[PDB]
Amino acid sequence: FTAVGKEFNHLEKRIENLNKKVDDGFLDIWTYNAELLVLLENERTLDYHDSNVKNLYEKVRSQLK
Amino acid sequence: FTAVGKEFNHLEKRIENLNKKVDDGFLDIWTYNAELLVLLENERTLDYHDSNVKNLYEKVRSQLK
Amino acid sequence: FTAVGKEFNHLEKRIENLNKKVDDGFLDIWTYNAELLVLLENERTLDYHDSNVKNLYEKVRSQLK
Repeated sequence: FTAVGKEFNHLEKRIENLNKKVDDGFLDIWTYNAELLVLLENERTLDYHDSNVKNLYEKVRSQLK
Repeated sequence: FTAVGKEFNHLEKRIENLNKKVDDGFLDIWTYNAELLVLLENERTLDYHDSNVKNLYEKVRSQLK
Repeated sequence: FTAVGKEFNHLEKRIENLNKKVDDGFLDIWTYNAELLVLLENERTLDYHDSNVKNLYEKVRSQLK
C-alpha cells in the first residue's frame, strides 16, 4: 500500500519538481551559451569555419535538442 | 506515522541536499557567466550598448537574483 | 523493514539517478566553459596573464576536478 500513501507521494512529487528545476535550469544555461556564442562569432574573435568553433555549435545544438 | 520514521527522513534530507547542490551549482555557473561576460565586454568583442549584449546582462542579473 | 521495501528503493534510485544527471550535466557545462575559454584566450580578446583571466582558468580547473 505505500505507493498510495501521502508520504510516498510527497517525496515523489519533490523528486519530480527537482528534476523539472534541473531541466529548466540546464535549458536556461544552454540558451545563454547559444546567445553568447552567436554574438562572439559575429566577430573575428571566433571563426565559424574553424573546426574547434564548430565543436561548440554542435554541443549547443545537441543540448538544446 | 511515516513522516517521523527514519527512512522518510533519510530520503527527504537526500532530496534537500540535492536541491542545495543544484542551487549552489547553478549559482557557480551563473557567477562564472558574469565574470566572463564583463571581461568580454571590456573589449570591442562585445558592445554593452548593443541590445543583444544587454540581453545577456539582463539574464545574468536575473539569475544572480 | 522500510529500507528493503520496493517503494523506498524506487525513490532512492530516482534520487540517485537525478544526482547522476546533475553531475553529468554540470560536467558537460563546465567542459563547454573550458572549450570556449581556451578559444577566446587564443585571441587578444582575453589575455592569459591578466589576473581576472587566470581567475576563470582556476575556476574551470577546479570544477573539472
